[PDB]
Amino acid sequence: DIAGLTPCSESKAYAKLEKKELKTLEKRLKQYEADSAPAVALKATMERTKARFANYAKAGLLCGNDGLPHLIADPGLALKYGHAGEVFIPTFGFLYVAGYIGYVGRQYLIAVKGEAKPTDKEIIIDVPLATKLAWQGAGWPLAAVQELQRGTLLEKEENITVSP
Amino acid sequence: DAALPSWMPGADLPGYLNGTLPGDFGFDPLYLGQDPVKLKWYAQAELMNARFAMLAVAGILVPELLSNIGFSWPGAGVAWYDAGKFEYFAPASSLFGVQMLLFAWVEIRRYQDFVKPGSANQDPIFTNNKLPDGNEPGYPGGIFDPFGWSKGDIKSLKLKEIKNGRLAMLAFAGFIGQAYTTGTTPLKNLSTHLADPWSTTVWQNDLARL
Amino acid sequence: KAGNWLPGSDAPAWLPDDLPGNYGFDPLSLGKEPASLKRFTESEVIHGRWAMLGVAGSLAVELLGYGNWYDAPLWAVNGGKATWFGIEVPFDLNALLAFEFVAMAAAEGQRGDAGGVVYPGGAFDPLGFAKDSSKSGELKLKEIKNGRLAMVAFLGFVAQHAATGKGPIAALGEHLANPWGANFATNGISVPFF
Amino acid sequence: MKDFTTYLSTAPVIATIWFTFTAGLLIEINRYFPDPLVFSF
Amino acid sequence: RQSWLPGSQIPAHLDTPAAQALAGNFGFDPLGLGKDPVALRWYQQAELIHCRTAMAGVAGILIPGLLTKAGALNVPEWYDAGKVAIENSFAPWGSLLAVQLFLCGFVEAKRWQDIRKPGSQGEPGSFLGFEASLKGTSELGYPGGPFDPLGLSKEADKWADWKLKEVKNGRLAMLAFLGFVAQKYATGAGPVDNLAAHLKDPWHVNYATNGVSLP
Ligand code: CLA
Ligand code: CLA
Ligand code: CLA
Ligand SMILES: CC(/C=C/C=C(C)/C=C/[C@@]12O[C@]1(C)C[C@@H](O)CC2(C)C)=C\C=C\C=C(C)\C=C\C=C(C)\C=C\[C@@]12O[C@]1(C)C[C@@H](O)CC2(C)C
Ligand SMILES: CC(/C=C/C=C(C)/C=C/[C@@]12O[C@]1(C)C[C@@H](O)CC2(C)C)=C\C=C\C=C(C)\C=C\C=C(C)\C=C\[C@@]12O[C@]1(C)C[C@@H](O)CC2(C)C
Repeated sequence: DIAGLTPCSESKAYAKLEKKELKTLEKRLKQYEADSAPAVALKATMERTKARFANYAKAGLLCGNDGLPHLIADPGLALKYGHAGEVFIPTFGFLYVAGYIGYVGRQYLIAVKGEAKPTDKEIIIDVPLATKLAWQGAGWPLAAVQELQRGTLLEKEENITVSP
Repeated sequence: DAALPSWMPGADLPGYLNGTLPGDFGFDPLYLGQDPVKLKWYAQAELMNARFAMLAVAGILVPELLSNIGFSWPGAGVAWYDAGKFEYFAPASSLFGVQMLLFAWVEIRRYQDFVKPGSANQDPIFTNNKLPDGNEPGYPGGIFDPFGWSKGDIKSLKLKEIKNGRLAMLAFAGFIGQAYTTGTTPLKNLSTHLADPWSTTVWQNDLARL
Repeated sequence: KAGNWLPGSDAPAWLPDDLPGNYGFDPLSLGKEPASLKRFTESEVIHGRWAMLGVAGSLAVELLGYGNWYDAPLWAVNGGKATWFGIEVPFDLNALLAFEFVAMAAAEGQRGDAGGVVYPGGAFDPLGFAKDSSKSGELKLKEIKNGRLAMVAFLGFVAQHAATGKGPIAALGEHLANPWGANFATNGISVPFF
Repeated sequence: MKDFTTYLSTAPVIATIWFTFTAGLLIEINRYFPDPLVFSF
Repeated sequence: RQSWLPGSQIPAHLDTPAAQALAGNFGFDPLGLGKDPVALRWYQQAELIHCRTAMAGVAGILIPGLLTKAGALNVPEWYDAGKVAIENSFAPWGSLLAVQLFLCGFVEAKRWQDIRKPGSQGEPGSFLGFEASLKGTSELGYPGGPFDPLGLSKEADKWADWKLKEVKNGRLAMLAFLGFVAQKYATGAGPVDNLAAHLKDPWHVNYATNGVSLP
């Protein structure tokens, strides 16, 4: 109960929706022989379904009046009430990989600018240079702040403009 | 790397163990003493571990020798690994504090002669007594040689000291490992190995303990 | 010089030989620069002065039998009625706290930021000892010696009361009573195992 | 086959190998770790 | 030059004379993290302080751990010594951490300013005569002065020996703490208890008999 909400292990619409999905799977299962190949896949779907409900109720997700889990996207209401794995932990688990790709592509461009003709190594990617920059880009925030402290991250007004 | 006596007669020797250090035979297969600034420290450390181990073996065997012969001591028959539990005129904390102050004097006096030789041969309070100049670290002389030795044939005496000392260091490691496995007196281990020398090797005690 | 503090060791270049209390003892090179040495030669003497007064006050209470140095500022909690030579003092905590904050600052700030003097001749020698002719450095050496011993004594007071909870005389009597069971090792603090 | 490896290093071939790699990594993850809505432990 | 892999091309920024004369250089940077020389200068400080705090922490784990399993101490587990010793405590943890962050931040910001400019804290008038011994040595990361009381730096021989002994014991202690955390997570016992469990049955009680090397 952060903003009119309720834990999903407490709310009854969540359990009613679990029983609704298991009821649809059960009346779907009632047509087949108990050991046939469709019935095995239907019971495996039931097992994945029940494991999904158990692990959404276990992590302390907040349900609403609809019986559906919600995501508190504010630190200080996620850190204080234990919901940092909703948004606040994957908002850095994403940005590590985002700045990773943005650093690997940056360094692949800068390490191919100073050649004979760079464009041929942009349609035909130099794979050993690409995999070297793929592995050694693991510490990208480190190298990014060390590049920002120089001023070698930005370029000055050598850039191309029109008519200011 | 000469005609020196060797631990393995025939093999090569690394050369920095020529014979200037007392009682050397080229035994350093791990090549520890390559830097001579480590080798001087290791020579003093072998002297100190050796002299304390010679005192250790003389203070473990001789009380057990006179216990198995039998005198009337307040401590007689008590194990050397059980003499700490034995009570005295003072509890062991005061014993340890007096020890760690007297040796705090003596060891720093010895270390100042290690880092500058010939510079600790004068008393603090009686500034007329001195050790004679020209001594090496590890061998102060003077009052530490009151019986007039080391005035001729000193290399053979240093070799005797280091051989008895290496033997006594092996003996004290034997006292540890041979009181930790069978849990008896190290002289009552010699008693059993002289009772039936074949029916108690280390291997049969190991296999009976296994 | 007059002393070497560890014989055979060399004296540092940044300690003057005419300076009182000199032994060469600076293993940290902590007064290497001359401005820092000039600040510390003034502050060591003042620590020695206030520690000699502190050890005289901490010993005279027990030699006159009025508790110890520790429980003498213990009237401010759980009652009151401070004493001095048995004479009562009708002062609460805040009044004497403000008087110590004010009346000492009028002498401390008058001493300190009016120069850097540490032996002021004149009114502070009423009998007349330091005419700075021949017996200046000898009396300064005795003052430094006695003050260093007093600083060691007060740090011993602090550690002794933190380890045994007794006074100076109250455990000097125990060290004279049981000399081998009433030292710094039989407590379970200073020596951790044995 | 040096020319074949330069063909393998062109833009659409690297694109269709790397996207199958990053597809069949996330697909094996969602097989062995079903339904990750929230960062659990 | 005694590399971490004998057949590898060592990265060229670990073969400069600035980096070959550095403590514990075994040519190990397979991810290129120190390619800028001032990045390497910063990370050398980070390695020294991550390794000195780890040596202090791992000593404070396994010296009382080995002195608990052998008797004559009753120090608890390192993952239990925060639960206990807050009852036997004059303060709660929040005030204690606040005093900790003030006393440690005053140190760490002086170290920050000395790394960003060497000899910064030695300028006169900073402290009350104490600042004169705060220039450090000619190289950063090894201050000395008040931090060398026994005086092991006044040699200029065997000094790289002391550097490399510090760096190797420190890297081993950093691996030991990452150990302590992981061997706590894997089996829930203590580190000396895990050492005894390995030494009583090595070929069956290890990290292949739990759920962390899972196929
Ligand atoms: C409000 C009154 C007042 C004022 C204005 C001063 C002002 C001064 N005193 Mg003074 N003093 C006072 C009261 C006062 N004192 C009282 C009441 C006493 C007796 C207790 C003293 C005892 C005293 C001594 C003994 C000395 C001074 C010194 C000084 C001067 C140095 C200024 C300084 O560094 O500040 C000091 C500011 C502080 C915040 C002090 C910090 C706390 C100290 C270090 C005690 C902590 C001890 C601790 C256990 C050691 C550190 C930890 C260690 C174990 C690692 C300055 C002129 C010194 C001097 O003249 O130097 C040349 C000097 O040697 N005074
Ligand atoms: C931007 C919008 C957005 C967002 C935020 C999400 C978010 C999510 N979707 Mg969704 N989705 C979207 C758009 C979006 N989607 C769209 C447009 C579609 C239609 C195509 C879908 C269709 C869809 C389906 C069908 C499913 C999801 C699922 C999920 C969940 C992800 C679970 C997962 O795969 O974990 C991935 C977790 C990771 C930790 C992956 C990280 C990769 C590794 C571990 C890191 C690298 C390690 C190592 C270094 C790699 C080795 C490198 C190699 C070279 C050696 C998450 C709640 C799944 C779910 O469970 O729903 C809740 C699911 O089944 N979505
Ligand atoms: C000074 C060296 C020395 C001597 C004379 C002894 C003597 C003895 N040990 Mg012993 N021991 C020693 C060192 C020594 N040990 C060391 C260093 C350790 C630690 C590894 C042990 C560990 C040990 C155990 C665990 C056991 C013995 C046992 C024995 C006894 C039976 C012999 C046996 O089974 O072979 C044991 C022989 C060895 C372990 C090899 C010793 C290697 C030495 C250093 C080389 C030989 C020295 C020299 C060339 C000749 C020695 C004679 C000379 C000094 C007069 C016997 C009294 C057993 C016992 O008590 O049963 C009665 C037993 O179970 N010893
Ligand atoms: C110990 C001490 C200083 C110790 C510092 C030392 C050794 C530093 C040595 C070094 O720096 C050098 C020299 C050289 C460096 O290279 C190396 C080291 C080794 C680092 C100061 C004590 C200094 C101690 C002082 C000044 C004590 C004063 C005490 C007073 C005023 C007490 C008053 C009271 O006791 C009464 C009177 C009555 C009670 O009822 C009330 C109270 C208040 C308790
Ligand atoms: C600091 C540290 C631990 C310090 C521990 C402390 C203070 C513990 C204190 C306590 O225990 C006590 C005392 C008592 C307990 O009751 C309480 C706590 C509080 C628990 C560990 C560091 C641990 C640090 C570790 C393990 C770091 C490992 C980093 C590695 C291996 C990186 C390698 C690379 O980066 C390079 C070198 C080059 C790249 O190209 C390639 C890669 C591979 C990326």
